[PDB]
Amino acid sequence: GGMTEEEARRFHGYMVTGTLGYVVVASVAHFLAWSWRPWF
Amino acid sequence: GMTEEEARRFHGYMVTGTLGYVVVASVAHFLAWSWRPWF
Amino acid sequence: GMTEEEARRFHGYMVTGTLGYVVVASVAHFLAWSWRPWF
Amino acid sequence: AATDTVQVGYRGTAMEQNYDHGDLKTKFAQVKLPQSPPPAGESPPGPLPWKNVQVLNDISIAEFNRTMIAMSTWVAGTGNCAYCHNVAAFQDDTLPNGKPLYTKIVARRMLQMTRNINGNYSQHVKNTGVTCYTCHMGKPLPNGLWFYSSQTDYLRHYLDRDGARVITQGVAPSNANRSSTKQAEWTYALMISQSRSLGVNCTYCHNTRQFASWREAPPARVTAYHGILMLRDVNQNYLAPLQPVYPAVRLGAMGDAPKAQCVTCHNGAYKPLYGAQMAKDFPAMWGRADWNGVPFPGI
Amino acid sequence: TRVQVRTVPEPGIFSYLAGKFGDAQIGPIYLGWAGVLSLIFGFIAIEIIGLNMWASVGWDPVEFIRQLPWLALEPPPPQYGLRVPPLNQGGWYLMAGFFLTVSIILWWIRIYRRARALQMGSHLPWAFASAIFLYSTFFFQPLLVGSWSEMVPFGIFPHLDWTSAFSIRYGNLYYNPFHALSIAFLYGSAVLFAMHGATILAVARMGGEREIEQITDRGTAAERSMLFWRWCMGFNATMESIHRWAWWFAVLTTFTGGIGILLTGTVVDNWYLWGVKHGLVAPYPAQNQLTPEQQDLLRGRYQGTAPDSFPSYVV
Amino acid sequence: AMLSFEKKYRVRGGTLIGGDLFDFWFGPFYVGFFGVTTIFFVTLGTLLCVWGAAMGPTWNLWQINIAPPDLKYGLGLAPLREGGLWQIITLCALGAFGSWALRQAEIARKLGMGMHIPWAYGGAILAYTTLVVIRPFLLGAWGHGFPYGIFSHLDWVSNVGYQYLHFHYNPAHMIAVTFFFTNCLALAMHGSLILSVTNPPKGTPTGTSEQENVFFRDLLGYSIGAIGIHRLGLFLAVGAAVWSAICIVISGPFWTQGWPEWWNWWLNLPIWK
Amino acid sequence: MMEYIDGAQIALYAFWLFFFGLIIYLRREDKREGYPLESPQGPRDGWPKGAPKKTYVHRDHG
Amino acid sequence: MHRIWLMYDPRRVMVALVGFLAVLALVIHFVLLSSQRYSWIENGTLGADQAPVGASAPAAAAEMSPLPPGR
Amino acid sequence: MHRIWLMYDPRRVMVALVGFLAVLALVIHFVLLSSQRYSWIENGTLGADQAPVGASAPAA
Amino acid sequence: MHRIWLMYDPRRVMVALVGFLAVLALVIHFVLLSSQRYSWIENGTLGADQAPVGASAPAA
Amino acid sequence: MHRIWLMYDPRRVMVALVGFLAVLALVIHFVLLSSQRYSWIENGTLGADQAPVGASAPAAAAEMSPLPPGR
Amino acid sequence: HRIWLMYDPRRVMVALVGFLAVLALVIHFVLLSSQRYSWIENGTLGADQAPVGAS
Ligand SMILES: CCCCCCCCCCCCCC(=O)OC[C@H](COP(=O)(O)OCC(O)COP(=O)(O)OC[C@@H](COC(=O)CCCCCCCCCCCCC)OC(=O)CCCCCCCCCCCCC)OC(=O)CCCCCCCCCCCCC
Ligand code: BCL
Ligand code: BCL
Ligand SMILES: CC[C@H]1c2cc3[nH]c4c(c3C)C(=O)[C@H](C(=O)OC)c4c3nc(cc4[nH]c(cc(n2)[C@@H]1C)c(C(C)=O)c4C)[C@@H](C)[C@@H]3CCC(=O)OC/C=C(\C)CCC[C@H](C)CCC[C@H](C)CCCC(C)C
Ligand SMILES: CC[C@H]1c2cc3[nH]c4c(c3C)C(=O)[C@H](C(=O)OC)c4c3nc(cc4[nH]c(cc(n2)[C@@H]1C)c(C(C)=O)c4C)[C@@H](C)[C@@H]3CCC(=O)OC/C=C(\C)CCC[C@H](C)CCC[C@H](C)CCCC(C)C
Ligand SMILES: *[C@H]1O[C@H](CO)[C@@H](O[C@@H]2O[C@@H](C)[C@H](O)[C@@H](O)[C@H]2O)[C@H](O)[C@@H]1O[C@H]1O[C@H](C(=O)O)[C@@H](O[C@H]2O[C@H](CO)[C@@H](O)[C@H](O)[C@H]2NC(C)=O)[C@H](OC(C)=O)[C@H]1OC(C)=O
Ligand SMILES: *[C@H]1O[C@H](CO)[C@@H](O[C@@H]2O[C@@H](C)[C@H](O)[C@@H](O)[C@H]2O)[C@H](O)[C@@H]1O[C@H]1O[C@H](C(=O)O)[C@@H](O[C@H]2O[C@H](CO)[C@@H](O)[C@H](O)[C@H]2NC(C)=O)[C@H](OC(C)=O)[C@H]1OC(C)=O
Ligand SMILES: COC(C)(C)C/C=C/C(C)=C/C=C/C(C=O)=C/C=C/C(C)=C/C=C/C=C(C)/C=C/C=C(\C)CC/C=C(C)/C=C/C=C(\C)C(=O)O
Ligand SMILES: COC(C)(C)C/C=C/C(C)=C/C=C/C(C=O)=C/C=C/C(C)=C/C=C/C=C(C)/C=C/C=C(\C)CC/C=C(C)/C=C/C=C(\C)C(=O)O
Ligand SMILES: COC(C)(C)C/C=C/C(C)=C/C=C/C(C)=C/C=C/C(C)=C/C=C\C=C(C)\C=C\C=C(C)\C=C\C=C(C)\C=C\CC(C)(C)OC
Ligand SMILES: CCCCCCCCCCCCO[C@@H]1O[C@H](CO)[C@@H](O[C@H]2O[C@H](CO)[C@@H](O)[C@H](O)[C@H]2O)[C@H](O)[C@H]1O
Ligand SMILES: [Fe+3]
Repeated sequence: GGMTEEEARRFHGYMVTGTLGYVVVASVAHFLAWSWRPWF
Repeated sequence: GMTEEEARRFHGYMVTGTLGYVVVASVAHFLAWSWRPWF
Repeated sequence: GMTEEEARRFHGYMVTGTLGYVVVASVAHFLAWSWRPWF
Repeated sequence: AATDTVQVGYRGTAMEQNYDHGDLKTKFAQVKLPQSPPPAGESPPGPLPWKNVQVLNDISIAEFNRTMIAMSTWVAGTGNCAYCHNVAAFQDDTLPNGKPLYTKIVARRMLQMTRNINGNYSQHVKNTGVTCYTCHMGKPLPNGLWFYSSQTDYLRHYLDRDGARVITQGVAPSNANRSSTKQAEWTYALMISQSRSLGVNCTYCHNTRQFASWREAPPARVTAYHGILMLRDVNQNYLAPLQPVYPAVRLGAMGDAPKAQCVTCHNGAYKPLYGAQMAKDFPAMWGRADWNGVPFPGI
Repeated sequence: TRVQVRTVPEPGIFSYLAGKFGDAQIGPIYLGWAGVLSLIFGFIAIEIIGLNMWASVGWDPVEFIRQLPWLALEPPPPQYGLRVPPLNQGGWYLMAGFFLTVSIILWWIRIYRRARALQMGSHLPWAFASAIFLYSTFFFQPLLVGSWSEMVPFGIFPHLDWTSAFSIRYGNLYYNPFHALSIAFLYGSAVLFAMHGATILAVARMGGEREIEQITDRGTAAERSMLFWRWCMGFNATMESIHRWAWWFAVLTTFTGGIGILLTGTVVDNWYLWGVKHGLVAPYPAQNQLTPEQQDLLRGRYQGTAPDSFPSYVV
Repeated sequence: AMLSFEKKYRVRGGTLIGGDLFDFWFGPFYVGFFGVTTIFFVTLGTLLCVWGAAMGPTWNLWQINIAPPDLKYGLGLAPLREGGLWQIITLCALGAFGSWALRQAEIARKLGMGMHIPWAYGGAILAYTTLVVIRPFLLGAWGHGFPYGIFSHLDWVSNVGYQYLHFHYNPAHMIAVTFFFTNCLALAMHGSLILSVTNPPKGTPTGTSEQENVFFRDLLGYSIGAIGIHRLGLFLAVGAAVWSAICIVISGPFWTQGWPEWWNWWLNLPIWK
Repeated sequence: MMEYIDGAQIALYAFWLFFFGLIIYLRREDKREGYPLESPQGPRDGWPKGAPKKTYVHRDHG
Repeated sequence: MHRIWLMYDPRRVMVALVGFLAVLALVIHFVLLSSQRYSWIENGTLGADQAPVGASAPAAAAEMSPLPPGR
Repeated sequence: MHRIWLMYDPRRVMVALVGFLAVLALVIHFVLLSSQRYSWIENGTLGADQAPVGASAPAA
Repeated sequence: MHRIWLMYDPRRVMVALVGFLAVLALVIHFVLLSSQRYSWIENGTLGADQAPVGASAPAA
Repeated sequence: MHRIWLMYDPRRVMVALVGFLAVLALVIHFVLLSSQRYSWIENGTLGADQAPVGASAPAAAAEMSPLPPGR
Repeated sequence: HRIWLMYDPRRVMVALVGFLAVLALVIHFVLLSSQRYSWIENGTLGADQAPVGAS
């Protein structure tokens, strides 16, 4: 079969939100790493 | 198989993603150049 | 199979794309020669 | 990207040395171009003025001065008499602070060592000989320095150990040879080190159908064996007893003095400096009455 | 190709039959009591080896992977002879060797029982017994020379270090005639399987790969196989007997090998000198000649013990 | 003489060069044009080997040694007593081995067989050609070939190995050895299975394809099938010779250090450098 | 005692006698099909003389 | 942009993505752990000014003749 | 978020997760055990002010 | 130019594109990390004048 | 000249062409990177007069040899 | 010429192009390996400065 477009919108909304939430905690991880020992 | 309507819509995203990638890479290179130029 | 209708249009894209690429490469060599000539 | 090959044994035995041509040209150029040029000699008369000269008693004053210029070039940089001396008083063996000029103390021992190498180990160094440059390369530290580590370190073949043989000189097993296969592994590890130290392979010194054979081996194997006896003398009598002389930054973790090995002279080449012949130009270092028939210019 | 059949109920009367061929259970991969014990004993052998290797890099899991092919579980020191050694100095080695040996023998029993249950000839366990024979000479030859130090270290590059040093210690294993024979059968095994594999694929169009039918009811595929080799080299096997040539060439590889190892260090200590005695060694012109003083000067010492002190040279 | 079923198969045709002119048998042997060239090269090469033995120090079979020339001769033909004789024999060997493969192709064509056997034998010719042609040419002297002598070529193998200090560390050699050892196991396994179904214990029915399939699956955990085991044996045996050819051609032309220090790349992977 | 004779030489000739015995055995097995040979001068067995043709019995399903 | 999930199976892309991110995260940690500046398990308690730094260009003649370490 | 378990069979997910966590935890413990500072089986009693520290900058 | 996506399937190409870019990016980072000039994990805090430079020609 | 595409399948030519150009580009870059004069990552900042040049000839002392004596 | 009736141009074109590519690469790598024409390292030398083999 396949993915129906209203399911694809629901899935995309989660997938984009999850991706950005991961990037946000990785941003804080780099904020902490930089203030402990900057690499430039 | 794909329609031209879909090919139109695909190519728009494809080219826009190429541009966004080229933009980020250009900022990345200018940061790297400013930090430690290679010529 | 390939038609004459496809072939003449395709030859336009190939020749233009080839010449465009060779022009970009010509500028890359202009830059490289200016930085460190090899003769 | 071509390979140079040198045949060192009979047809079809594959006793051959292989060299990458580009790599070897590179290593060779990086010796020739830095190879230090020697100042020319002289022959003045008269009695010697020195206050605290103990090894170089036997050469003219001009030869002595020329030697000191060479030593600084070979160990310290071309003008760097301050590396060994209180420049206000060359005869001093101490700083103005009273603290000993340890580099001058070492260099005096290194002169005796070099004369001992060139004089007593001519079976190894023949008429090429060694000078300070052979080990030092213009720098205070030679390559290949080694210190006490574990009991089974094979570099102690060059200090206190003797005996590497493991092969039986007969068909049947006997009580004469009870060597372990582990001992053959230890000799094999030792022999890889020697091969690497000269940039050669096993066939330079052996026909590997019988590693024990001398008749089937190139004559270089006999020279190599005298190199082992020479290093034992150099390490036991000259380098190892300098333990109280150096600052603790020069010493090993056990507090032992740095010791030499084949690579210290050879630096990965089949002869040191690809066989450059410098010792013939510096009679201060010969330890011989004549160098290749050229007589020693005594006083 | 690319018209595969797929069988939903059980072939043997994709999928597989659960059932019996008389005493033999079909379905699961057969272990039985001997197979289960073999896996238990063999697992403990593998664990002892790996834990010793990992301990030798100080438990560092990065170095354990990075250095893995250089890591060894190493046999005892030579002066113990056949006595029990300290646990850290070969005691774990002998323990892993014991469990590995039991595990191998239990696997042989597992294979032997399965062949009999399937009502098959005993050819496979006797072929495996030839391999086990060679393996066991890496125990019996160290036993016959009187020291467990002569055993093979467990480790990828370390067991190859041993293989070279064994040939060095015993004066070049190329001149061991049973090593030479073992190589002839090893190469012959590659010659035969190349020839036979190519032969059967060359007649597979005619049903030649159905070898049991071709043995019981000779087809044109068998006849063409026989005529090819008869016309090529003047003699031929049969569809059955080519498998006997195959069987013996494989088996003789490890059998002649094992005899060569057992003879080494027990009967002959220098195979090159045995080669000279028996006329194997081709002459070359002398590369050097010693004077009588050099013959005394250039004899060395046999290798001794390592120095157990750090001398000072205070002078 | 002929096998009791043979006469039926002895037709004309399937030759490559000679047409009907050489399309005949001599006892069991098929001749053909490459039979003629085979015997020519075999006879010439063998008699030159016997001449090399005659001018050498002994007739002892093990000790005969026809050596290649000194490396100083490069890619020229040396004086015959100085190793030029080895070079002529090498040309005869190549002529014989090539003729043998082409003769096999004529025999397979006449019987309606696939060309698998000629191509499999090509794997052995490749390894020989690598040792005496390709690697010596890349090193720039025919003197890098191995000597023709039953033990003197083992002295060559010994010394070539130690030219790289510890040849066991050659990565292509490790693969080639693994193919040789796996081949011998596979040959023992396949040989045993066919014999044990066709020769069951006394008083037992002859076995079946299903029984060898069941047992093989217990041995390896998968069923290979009747064609699959012959594909595997051909792959292992020929792959061994191909990896052998690779392992020697990289030693010298491409790598010149000890083989142990080749592994320095693995120790320096950036995840753990 | 015996100088030239040694155990490795004894073992090797024991193997040779076994091995030639095995080649003879295998060549007998090789002749269970296609023999005796036809020839213009009559039938021929070569050497060694072949083992006889071999009859196989199959598992009864009746 | 959501139509990408019509083009690819949304079930399988997730497995591919998590597998990629896990491997990349491990690779970066092990690259750092093997470095000297960021061998944090041994030297993480060092302040940033006293953490290791890689070698630098001599910024000079690279020629000035040496002097011995004081005895 | 529970609809995610409709898209992935938890029989598969938990086996993969438990396998990942066990391997990761073992790797981390052994990385610590082989370090100087955290070789706790030999040195766990030392107390933090006298546990090892990796060498500060060579420029010191 | 969107007619090119009637020839080539987006499904095939976008996988091949992501694969090629990921491999190329990774190759370049490891090439730089292995260099002296750009071994940025050890030396990233050095100023541009302090960073290594390869040997010039002596010309003498 | 467009009739060349009646002979050769355009869809396949593009894959062959890009593959050739990608290989050639990588080969030339790695050749240059391996050279002394164009090892641009390490030495790209050198001026054109300071970049390495191959020798007009190599040199030696008469008693030195790069290769051991043989036969 | 009628030669294109004997040999398929669709084959000869590919065989020719492949031959020229192999020959061209061989000559470049031969020259690049020489002393006199190792142009990547020594291309900026003048003709009177470039290497010459022994007389
Ligand atoms: C024997 C009593 C003692 C015993 C103890 C010691 C020896 C033990 C082994 C005994 C084996 C049997 C010997 C024998 O008589 O065979 C007759 C038979 C011929 O076929 P046939 O079916 O039996 O007979 C038919 C024929 O009689 C009538 O038909 P036709 O009239 O058309 O035939 C023409 C005849 C003429 O007969 C001959 O010429 C006999 C030639 C025998 C040569 C043996 C040479 C051995 C020494 C070589 C030293 C080397 C010289 C360079 O038949 C032929 O045309 C001959 C076809 C066979 C061609 C054989 C080619 C060489 C085989 C390999 C040689 C050894 C390689 C190492 O020929 C063969 O089958 C020979 C090949 C079989 C053995 C191959 C074994 C290979 C082992 C390799 C592994 C070695 C590991 C170390
Ligand atoms: C379905 C709900 C919407 C949403 C609705 C809102 C609303 C409504 C507001 C914000 C606001 C904020 N959001 Mg938002 N936000 C969402 C997703 C995100 C994501 C992400 C990774 O997807 C991030 C990084 C953020 C981050 C942020 C901050 C930049 C900002 C300040 C508050 C804060 O610190 O929140 C910290 C929280 C997080 C970083 C993660 C969790 C986000 C939660 C689910 C958002 C709802 C709670 C809201 C903040 C509660 C207070 C406001 C209420 C109206 C009383 N949001 C989702 C998609 N967000 C506020 C703002 O702009 O203030 C000026 C605001 O009023
Ligand atoms: C410098 C090195 C030496 C040398 C030293 C040795 C030594 C030493 C030996 C050999 C041996 C062999 N050598 Mg030699 N060899 C050299 C040169 C060569 C050359 C060559 C082209 O130069 C070749 C082709 C060979 C070929 C061979 C084989 C014919 C023979 C091994 C047969 C076999 O099947 O072993 C492989 C098969 C086995 C080892 C049997 C294994 C069976 C067991 C039951 C398997 C158990 C698996 C277990 C359950 C798995 C889990 C294990 C755990 C992970 C630990 N050698 C040179 C001269 N060679 C052997 C021999 O027979 O010598 C006479 C031997 O011992
Ligand atoms: C004729 C000579 C050749 C030969 C033949 C040969 N080898 C053979 C055979 C034959 C005919 C077999 O029948 C036999 C076999 O089984 O083949 C598949 C075997 C065999 N040859 C082997 C290896 C081998 N053969 C080699 C060589 C040779 N084999 C020769 C070339 C070599 C080399 C070249 O070095 C090797 C390494 C094995 C694959 C196999 C014998 C297997 C065996 O004895 O296994 C014993 C058991 C173990 C090692 C333990 C495994 C432990 C598990 C990994 C642990 C997993 C956990 C476990 C589940 C826990 C327990 C829980 C319980 C409740 C279950
Ligand atoms: C490729 C995988 C393996 C392989 C396969 C293989 N070999 C094959 C075949 C196949 C598939 C054949 O069809 C073919 C054949 O007919 O077999 C009966 C053959 C064959 N494999 C042979 C041998 C052989 N194969 C070997 C190896 C291998 N063969 C590989 C490992 C070896 C090794 C490793 O040593 C040997 C000795 C022959 C029995 C046969 C090829 C017969 C042939 O070519 O006959 C014509 C030539 C002669 C009868 C004699 C020529 C004499 C020369 C003119 C003079 C001597 C020169 C020689 C270089 C001297 C060497 C002296 C040595 C002491 C060094
Ligand atoms: C280092 O010390 C040695 C002696 O230890 C000095 O060597 C002189 O010249 C030698 C040929 C001679 O054999 C030796 O006796 C001595 O005369 C060398 O010149 C260096 O001298 C300086 O350090 C001397 C030292 O020994 O510490 C110092 O000597 C004085 O001070 C110490 C105490 O610190 C005392 O023990 C000495 O008795 C005393 N000697 C003298 C002669 O004053 C030197 O001081 C002076 C003025 O000579 C130091 O010399 C200088 C220029 O600083
Ligand atoms: C430390 O001691 C060990 C053990 O004696 C020495 O190792 C010996 O020599 C090695 C070359 C060899 O591989 C090894 O098997 C072993 O035989 C090692 O070299 C160090 O030697 C010095 O210390 C020795 C020692 O045992 O203390 C000492 O030996 C002499 O003195 C002891 C008594 O203290 C006496 O038992 C020894 O018989 C005696 N041996 C000799 C030959 O005089 C060494 O003294 C001498 C002169 O050899 C020490 O050597 C040095 C240069 O300090
Ligand atoms: C060490 O020095 C060495 C390395 C050796 C020196 C050498 C270097 C060399 C040789 C370099 C070569 C470089 C190169 C050569 O090609 C480089 C080429 C790079 C390229 C091409 C980059 C292109 C990037 C494009 C991207 C990222 C596209 C993203 C698209 C997006 C985000 C759209 C997503 C949404 C979609 C699709 C929705 C569709 C709609 C649908 C379905 C609908 O609506 O239905
Ligand atoms: C180390 O140094 C050594 C190596 C030793 C030194 C030596 C080196 C040597 C010997 C080098 C030789 C080099 C060489 C020799 O010829 C190199 C030749 C290079 C060539 C030929 C390059 C050609 C490039 C062509 C390009 C990029 C074309 C692009 C076309 C495009 C973009 C169009 C796409 C449009 C489409 C698809 C739509 C179609 C229509 C549609 C769909 C429609 O109509 O519907
Ligand atoms: C936590 O789990 C971990 C991660 C540790 C599991 C991973 C383990 C790993 C990674 C293991 C790796 C193993 C490797 C790489 C092994 C390599 C082995 C090789 C290459 C071995 C090669 C040859 C070994 C031989 C021939 C050994 C022979 C030993 C023999 C024959 C010993 C026999 C001993 C006997 C019969 C008896 C001993 C006891 C006596 C009777 C003497 O009583 C004391
Ligand atoms: C450990 C984490 C710590 C750091 C903080 C992480 C913050 C993560 C932000 C999560 C925010 C969730 O906020 C929002 O949730 C709703 C459902 O509730 C999702 O909504 C999704 O499903 C609904 C149906 O239920 C669809 O109509 C919608 O189109 C779709 O996007 C959104 O995609 C997400 O944006
Ligand atoms: Fe078969």
